Parts: sequence; structure tokens; C-alpha cells
Amino acid sequence: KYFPIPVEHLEEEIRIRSADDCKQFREEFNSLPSGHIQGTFELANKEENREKNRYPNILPNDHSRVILSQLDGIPCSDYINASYIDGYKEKNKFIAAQGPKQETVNDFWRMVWEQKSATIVMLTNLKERKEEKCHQYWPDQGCWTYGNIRVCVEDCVVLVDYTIRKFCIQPQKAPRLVSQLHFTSWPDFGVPFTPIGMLKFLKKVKTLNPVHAGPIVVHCSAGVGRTGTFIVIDAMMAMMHAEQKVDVFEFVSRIRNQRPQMVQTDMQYTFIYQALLEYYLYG
Repeated sequence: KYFPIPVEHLEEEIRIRSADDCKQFREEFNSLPSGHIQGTFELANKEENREKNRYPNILPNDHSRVILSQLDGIPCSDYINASYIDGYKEKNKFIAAQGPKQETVNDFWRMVWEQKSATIVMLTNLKERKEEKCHQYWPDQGCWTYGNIRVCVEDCVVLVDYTIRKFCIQPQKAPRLVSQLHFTSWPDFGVPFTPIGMLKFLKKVKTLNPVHAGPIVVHCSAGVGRTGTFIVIDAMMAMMHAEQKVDVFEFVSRIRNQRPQMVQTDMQYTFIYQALLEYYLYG
């Protein structure tokens, strides 16, 4: 049983749970529900949708999946591997999405347009470990038309830890500016060496996301691991600021009822706590 942690005990609790090669942290992570028990997965498992999933066992459940408009003449075209995810006291603050495949890039931009999202958070490089993790869904210069959505690149700023790209998007009536915040420094193996860069990135996402926009689209490759780590840190920072407490175990449990297996490894789970401690001490 895991109780909330008051911030004045957070540094000590991290020491305690990190002792013995993170013995208690590993036990805590292994006690989480998976999220597979209560939900249903009929739509993700339809034969027509098999090619739209990157990994057969990483699926949205039916109740929190993002529903796309139906394309005329195309059965089952309402599906995308993406789920709404709650924030701290904010229903459906996020969409956790798999990184698009070549065959789902058009669906991905349909989701961004229809959900009125203004911010995309990309937590993967296109290639990692020599494998394709995400298909490039944006033009490097000029414009490209994905289905009915024309995407034009307006700006690109490369920084040491992340890149910010800005796109003007419009169906082919008023165009919309979409900011892509691309975290480029996550290692191919393990988690970042310190949480300082991720915390700076999280603050930048919060600064750039407009106040009246749709959900922030957050994606990695499968859309559960790094995606979950990002969302949970964001929600627990808000909880810390409002309540002077954090309850990571409860929140991960909660969002796994929206999308199974959010936060994929115990190393990512401990990274969450390390980021929250750094924010409490110095943020």
C-alpha cells in the first residue's frame, strides 16, 4: 500500500526507496496494475486496424481512444492508436499517441486538426538503435499535404536538448499554428543522466501551449513509456504546487485505466521521482 508523500519527506523517501539498488522503487513499480484487466480493446483489435498499430499488445482501450471522423467510403477509418490521458485535476489534458507509421501519418494530422491541438510533444528520434521508431510526419522545408491537411513549416530552432518546429496547418478554414517540441536527447538505452533537461523541456511545453487549445499530443514510438514518464512528471509537478504532496503510484494507476502500461520500466519510474525532487529543491 502506497500513501501520498509530503514534499518535506520526498528527499528522504527517495533515499529510502533507492537503497539496495532501488529495491523498494522496484517493488512499487511492480505493484502497479497493468490496465489490461478492466478495459476493452475491440476496435484496436479489428482486422481492418491491425496495420494501424505499431505493436500488437500496445493498444488504446475503447473508452479513452481518440475517435477520428469517418472518411467517406472507408470503413473503420475512425481509428488511431492514441488515447486521452488526464492531467492533474484536468480531464483529457493530453493525448498519448503512438508515433505515426507511414500508413497512419494522414490519420495523425486528422487527429491534430480535429482535436484542435496546438502543441505536439515528440519524445523519440526518428531512428534509434538503427531502427525506425517514428515516420517523419513533417516537411523539412516548404509544404506537404497529408490527406486533406496541408502542413507548412514556419520555423525551426535547434537547441542542444530539443528542437522547436512551428507549422501552419490547414485543410485543403482559418489556418492554425502548431508547435512541435521535439526532445532529441533521450538516450537509445536507459533514461536521461539527470532530469534537468527534461524539466526545462516540460516548462517550455507549458510556456508555449496556448490557453484555449485542444489536448497536447504527446508521442514516442509506442506511446506509453517516455510518453507516460512525461505526463506523470507534468501532473505531479502540478500536484506538488497545489497540495505540497505527490502520489505517483496513484496517478500512474489512474492513467493506466485510460491507456495500458503507461510508464514502461522501473528506471523510468525512478526517473519520475528524481525529476520531482529536482523540481522541489531547485525549480
